[PDB]
Amino acid sequence: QCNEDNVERDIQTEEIETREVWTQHPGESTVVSGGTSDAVVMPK
Amino acid sequence: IKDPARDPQYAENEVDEMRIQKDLELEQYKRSSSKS
Repeated sequence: QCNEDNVERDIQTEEIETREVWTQHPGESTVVSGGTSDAVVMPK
Repeated sequence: IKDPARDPQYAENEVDEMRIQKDLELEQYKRSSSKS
């Protein structure tokens, strides 16, 4: 048999991880956020 | 005897700030909601 072997292969690329993000130039202190300890006040 | 009154003592800014600190720290420790 001339075709002594016929090696099959499967190939799969990986996926790309993406996220949705907000931004806005005019606004509040927290510009954008992804879609109660309050220890933040204590230092002042 | 613990004398929490602290009567034979005086200060104006030290005691005012201490009162402020007491309240702010006590509330902060409650908010931590520790399960301990």
